[PDB]
Amino acid sequence: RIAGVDIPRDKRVVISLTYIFGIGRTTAQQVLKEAGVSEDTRVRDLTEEELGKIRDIIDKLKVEGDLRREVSLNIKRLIEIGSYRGIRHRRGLPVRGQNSKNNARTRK
Amino acid sequence: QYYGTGRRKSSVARVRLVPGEGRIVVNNREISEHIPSAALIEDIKQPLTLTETAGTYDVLVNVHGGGLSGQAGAIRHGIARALLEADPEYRTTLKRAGLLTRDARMKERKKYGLKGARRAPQFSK
Amino acid sequence: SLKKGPFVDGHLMTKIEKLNETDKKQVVKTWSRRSTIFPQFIGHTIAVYDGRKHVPVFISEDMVGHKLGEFAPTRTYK
Amino acid sequence: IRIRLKAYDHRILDQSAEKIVETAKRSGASVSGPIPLPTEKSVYTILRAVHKYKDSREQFEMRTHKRLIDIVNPTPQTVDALMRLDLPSGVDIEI
Amino acid sequence: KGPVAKRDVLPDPIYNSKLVSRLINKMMIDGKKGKSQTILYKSFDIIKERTGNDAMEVFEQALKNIMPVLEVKARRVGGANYQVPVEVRPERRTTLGLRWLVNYARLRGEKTMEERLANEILDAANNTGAAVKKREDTHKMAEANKAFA
Amino acid sequence: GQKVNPVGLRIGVIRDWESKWYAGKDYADFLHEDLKIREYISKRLSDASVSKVEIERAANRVNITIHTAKPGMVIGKGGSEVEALRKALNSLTGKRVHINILEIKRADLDAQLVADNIARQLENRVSFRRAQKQQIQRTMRAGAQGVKTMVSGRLGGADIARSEYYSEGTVPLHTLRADIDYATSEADTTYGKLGVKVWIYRGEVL
Amino acid sequence: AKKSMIAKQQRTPKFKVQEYTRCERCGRPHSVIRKFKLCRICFRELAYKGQIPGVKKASW
RNA sequence: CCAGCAUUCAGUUGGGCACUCUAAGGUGACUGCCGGUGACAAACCGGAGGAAGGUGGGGAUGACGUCAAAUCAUCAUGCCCCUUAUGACCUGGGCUACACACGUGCUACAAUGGACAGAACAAAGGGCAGCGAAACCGCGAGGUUAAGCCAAUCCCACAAAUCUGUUCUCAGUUCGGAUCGCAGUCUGCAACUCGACUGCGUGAAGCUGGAAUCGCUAGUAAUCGCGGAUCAGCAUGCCGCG
Repeated sequence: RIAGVDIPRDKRVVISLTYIFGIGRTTAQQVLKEAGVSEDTRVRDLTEEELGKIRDIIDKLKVEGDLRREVSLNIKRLIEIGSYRGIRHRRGLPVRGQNSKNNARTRK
Repeated sequence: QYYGTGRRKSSVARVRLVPGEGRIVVNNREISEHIPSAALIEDIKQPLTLTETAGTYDVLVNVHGGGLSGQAGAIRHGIARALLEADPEYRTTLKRAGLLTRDARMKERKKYGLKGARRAPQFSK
Repeated sequence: SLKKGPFVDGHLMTKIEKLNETDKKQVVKTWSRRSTIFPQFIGHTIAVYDGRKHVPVFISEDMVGHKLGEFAPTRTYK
Repeated sequence: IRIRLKAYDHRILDQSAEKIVETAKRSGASVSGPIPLPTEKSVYTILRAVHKYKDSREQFEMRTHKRLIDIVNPTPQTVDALMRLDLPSGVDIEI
Repeated sequence: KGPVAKRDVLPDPIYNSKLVSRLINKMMIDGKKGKSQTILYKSFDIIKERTGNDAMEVFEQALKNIMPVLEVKARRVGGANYQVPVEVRPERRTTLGLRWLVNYARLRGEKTMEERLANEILDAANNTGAAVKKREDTHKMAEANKAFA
Repeated sequence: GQKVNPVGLRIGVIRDWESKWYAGKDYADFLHEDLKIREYISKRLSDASVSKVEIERAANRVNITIHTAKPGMVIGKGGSEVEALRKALNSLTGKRVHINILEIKRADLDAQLVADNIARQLENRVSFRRAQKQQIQRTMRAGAQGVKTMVSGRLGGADIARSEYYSEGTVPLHTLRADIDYATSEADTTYGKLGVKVWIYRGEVL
Repeated sequence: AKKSMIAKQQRTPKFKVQEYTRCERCGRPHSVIRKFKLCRICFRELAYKGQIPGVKKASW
């Protein structure tokens, strides 16, 4: 697959492409705005000239590994420079600014 | 040419009966144009159906305020009182079928300390 | 903030321009946790007040975009 | 010509109602009726206890009702009469 | 105290009955008439079609395989857990049939309740059905506990 | 939680206001300038036994009606005492203050001054026994269809504080046609701080 | 801290955000009303002596 | 407010006090009256008329006292205690910590749903350094300038659920929306601890919850939005409204 990980062949055009890491719903709409494929066809049933225009737009964006690097780069950045928000990423506690006596069960 | 007013659940209806054929026009809109759910379409027609007044009077409607079932609910009182003006004979037939009450079930006010005007919030022990 | 520039206090901009003009020198007890970090601050060590002491911290080429309040542990835990 | 009365008490206002109307009628000013208007009112809610008892409230409501006066003709004899009007200050006449 | 009855609204646009509107008052999740009415009139159109009959004669004949004869009330003496046979009023035959309709209808599991309710009625018209045994097991509770009155 | 103060339960329906004007742009700062008036006039004229004050904001005029039951302590010469009043208040307000004084007939029927006389006798070291029953017979012989007095607190004793009735006649707190004067007044004693609740039923309206 | 807390509100603070509310009769924060500049308890006992010209009991 | 009367993109221009509505004064319901009941009394049962029938629905109103129930931290406060400090002022921190239990609240675990589009419908409250239209620009939160409004005139404010199409097809998914990254906007001296809200991404836990418990007699149960106090700023909070 273009992302290196598949889309299911029977879903619609927008939502199958949202399984691509880094690509959500509104990122899919900007691509298909440039593609112009009406967004409701079987993605088992396309042409490659149609899908070659799908490829190079994905080639233009931070999609597969690059978006996996740079946030993990930022995690490795801010922890190793102190930077208290680094410690909240570090210990297993919330980051964005919350209390602590309450639930916070996404991180312990 | 008979006239009436209609009030039910905080909304105002003005009903006047010109001699026509049964067409009901709601502030230059129609019934299905303005009110879906044909349950209420036979319900707004209920004062028209008991007395033999089927295809003989067109209705001008001034719906003001409120929501749809309260709006249409105001008309099904206002149709009656406007058609009370025609003949007071069948008033006794209508009054035994209700339809003249102006239902006093206004939405009650929220108490302080209670959520939904009768609901106590919760309880512990 | 968005477009007013990164916020500094007048005393912070004063002594660091006295620091940058000649030579890097002793640490500075700031009471301005609130202030940002400018790219001129790199290599300047300063003392941030934590609530009960001024903790000395370092500024490098990576600790640039944030404020000074990222380096003030005010709530110690175990 | 637009004159608006807005007060707190229905006893004072209705007593002060014809004080403008009938006296301006004496010089023939063609004054409209004392038209009422909806009451801009307000609700204050305050805990009845000193310290505890958030769920036991003590509501207080402030009502300011108002009635309207319009005059068609100028009639400058009434302008001297409207200037010399002497009322209890709860009504706060404004022209 | 004493007996206190409540009110009800007569008509029906289609299938001009009284008890059908009581079923419209059933499955009214959170105050939605027409959202349940959209479920209802689409169902009976299939019921008129999928079985080539008038849906009224399908409806109450299915109800007769649901409408019970005996309730069971109780009696606690120590820990004996006694039961009481109860004659079901002609009020309660109308009411408790609707509960045993709609609860098991939405619990079966298909695409929409347009399809859940429609095949449930045929499972009570042709009375081989899951909700029909709910009537039957109460008789099995009534047949054992008959001895008391 | 005990009985609601029956003045404010009757204010507006039967009993008129005291503060009377209309709110424009300054309705907070009308009150502060007027609450300083009532604290000033109760300061200097507590000895003069001034009961109640009504205030009119009268378009750069301040009209104060005064209820006392004697002018002879309050006007003095007639010109002497009232000029010291208006000179102080015009300095306190910053604008004109017009002063009029109304005498109260039957001084043993006004709740602000009937309760005040008890607190004078308590600070003069008189026990409650002779206190309340003398006060009630003043009110009953003056004409009153019901009088309820109550002094609550330490009785000059050591610790065990308690409320104490003495009342006669009809006190209809829940007939909404009342005309009931109600006021309280504190008392500074040697063994603490006595409170006095006194309210008088005068007769309802038909 | 009472009379300084009356005084600090009646001074000029370092910034206009550091204005707060205080009722000037029983001076405490936590609900001084903006319209009256009066406190939560001090609204009530002053209402029951014929004062605060508008407010009566509430029932509708 | 708009029926009749034309003019109108439009109650707009006229014009009008009908109707609606506004708010002052009456009026009406009292077991008054009919029948039956018991005693014939009170009162009960039924019927009539009537907008309304048995204290019409609701509010406000809470007897004597109970618990030495609550508040010296609203105030007042006797007594005790403090005083170059237990008083006053400033910065900054903290009241927001978190291995873990508990109440109390919302958003959900979906097909009565999700997504998009169309159509239509409220009540009450608020606005002077206060609301800010329209307009333009930003994907947007908004920015820009700015009419009008001290207000039934102008603005907040285009209500949501609803209805009708389209698409979705039963799975941890087109449900979920936390958690978290980056990019932003506002207010304010200043948003790091410690604000709200968008924009992009990320997409867990959970697929009706054990013993046990809680609310509710008719516009209530649940459900959906909106207004306001409080405030520079901030609500799943509480009032209040349909």
